[PDB]
Amino acid sequence: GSMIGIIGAMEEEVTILKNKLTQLSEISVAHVKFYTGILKDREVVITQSGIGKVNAAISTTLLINKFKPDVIINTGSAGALDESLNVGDVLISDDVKYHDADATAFGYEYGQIPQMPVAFQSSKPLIEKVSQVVQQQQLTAKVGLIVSGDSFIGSVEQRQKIKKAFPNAMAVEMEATAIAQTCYQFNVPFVVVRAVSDLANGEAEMSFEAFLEKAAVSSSQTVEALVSQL
Amino acid sequence: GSMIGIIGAMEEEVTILKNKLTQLSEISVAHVKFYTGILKDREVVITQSGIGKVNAAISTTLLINKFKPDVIINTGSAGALDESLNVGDVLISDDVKYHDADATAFGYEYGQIPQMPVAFQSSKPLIEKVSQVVQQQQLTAKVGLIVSGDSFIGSVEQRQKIKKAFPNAMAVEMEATAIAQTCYQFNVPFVVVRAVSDLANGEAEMSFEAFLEKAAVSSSQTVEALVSQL
Repeated sequence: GSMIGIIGAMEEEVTILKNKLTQLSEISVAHVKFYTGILKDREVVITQSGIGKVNAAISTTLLINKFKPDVIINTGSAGALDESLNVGDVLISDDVKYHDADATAFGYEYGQIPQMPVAFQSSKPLIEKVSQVVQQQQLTAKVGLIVSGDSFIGSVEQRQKIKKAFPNAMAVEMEATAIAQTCYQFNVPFVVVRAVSDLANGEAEMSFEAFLEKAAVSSSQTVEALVSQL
Repeated sequence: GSMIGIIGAMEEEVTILKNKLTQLSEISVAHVKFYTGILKDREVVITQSGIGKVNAAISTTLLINKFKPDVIINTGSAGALDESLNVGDVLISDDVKYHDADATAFGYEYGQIPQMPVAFQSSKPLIEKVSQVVQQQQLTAKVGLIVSGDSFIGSVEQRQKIKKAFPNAMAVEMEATAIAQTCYQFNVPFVVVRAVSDLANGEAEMSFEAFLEKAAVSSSQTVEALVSQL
């Protein structure tokens, strides 16, 4: 309803949404940049976090405590694990989990942090709303499991290891599961809305330089239209 | 000087120091527990974080913003990588870095987060003071590089891989480098004072059940004596 939080890692991933604001205004704390304004008639706070799990958890903790948002949306790029996906397609989270956490010496599941749940669940009412939006705009999309870690997956060897341990995973990136862990600790609803920049294989670095802009346009176009429904 | 922050992961690692406080008092926020009181004549705030990088970064962010500490000390247990160390010995950090971060597809160093330094440095004046303390108490100790990750190292295969990539590393655990990254972002001085529970090999899980208590006694005895010098 009344206050919407929006979070992305890199300048290329937040610049499109920041230029659409009327009456923009800017605030600095430690390394984090916050932009307050009006978008499609609702009040929002846009946040630039930095890369990886620790930078995303510091930015999320400050967002919640300073601005008191009703929901949090994560935007940006990612790598495809499902063979039916192409560059540009939209990615909507159902559940999220770590591919690089191992406390099995103590009997926990592969991917699980000691004393926490196996996976974190995105908000049902937000999933339902955004699937209807992607139809109206005519943009190809898919709902599924996203996995996170502190590495860039850029080889066939790395990719094959992840698909054998988690056969239902659809895509891979560096912040979503850290932002979801933080929202669980404070009880705030959350969803991921990203798009494909690369296929996470021996071509991943050359694909990412060519297609980072294209994935930010797809992703930002869907988030703009969803805010106008909330 | 006037306000000292103390942070440990598990109940076994904070219980000894909490029982030595006079006029104890307790406060709750999300999953985090804080205990305010007097220790050896100085005011302190004791923090129980939970396990791994995201839980340690949420607890550190709240500590700094709510309590305004002058310095932060990390206490608890860890696994030995150096062949000259035994169960019970004290571990003092010089620098700290990740063993599980890989963005080399973009030309960064092994262990480095994109856009951040290669390693984080502990406070010189705190290192000098604590080395003098460990002599007076007659407890065997060593100063060196500590490395962190979201896995428990409990096999010869895991251990050999870490020692080849980082040949000067002395020990391994799950929170110290996340707490150091947070203190760098806000400019607060920091040091690690832990002790050995296991040798990070095929016996690591059985050693940890036997010797967790012994490492918390060693570690807590050194932190009590350092606070009385500050």
